[PDB]
Amino acid sequence: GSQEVRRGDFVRNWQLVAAVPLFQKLGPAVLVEIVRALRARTVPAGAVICRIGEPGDRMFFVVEGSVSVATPNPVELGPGAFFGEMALISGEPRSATVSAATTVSLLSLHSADFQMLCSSSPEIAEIFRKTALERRGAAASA
Ligand SMILES: Nc1ncnc2c1ncn2[C@@H]1O[C@@H]2COP(=O)(O)O[C@H]2[C@H]1O
Repeated sequence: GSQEVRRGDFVRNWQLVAAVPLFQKLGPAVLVEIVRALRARTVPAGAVICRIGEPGDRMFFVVEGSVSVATPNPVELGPGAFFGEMALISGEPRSATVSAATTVSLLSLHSADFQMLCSSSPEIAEIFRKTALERRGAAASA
């Protein structure tokens, strides 16, 4: 364990998780366990966060900044948004390539932590499937 002046990273993650209500649906011991499982990591512009084809084994949540999807008809993502749950939702490969348009701070969640947190809250699992369906399709498939 490096850098331990006064759990500054853990404190920042607390406030970071506070920016996400999805994590608020988790109990106290769950949210605390999810916080100790999740880590805040910033991706520099041009840094690929997700690559189509690659298997998703972690989640991503934008805290500050915007992101751009790698495709012919991508979209602009902002803070308070989550992505890369479709894989952790089912296991399918990156539905599309994700690339941070600029330096944005996001949090990382373990696949095991995702299934454990989803097990804690059945609503969070439904919210994920809703986004997975929307992200996966919900327009074409239909
Ligand atoms: N149209 C879209 N808008 C926002 N996010 C998307 C869109 N399409 C795909 N994604 C995200 O790209 C991610 C690729 O990894 P996942 O499939 O696990 O989860 C996918 C979605 O969260």
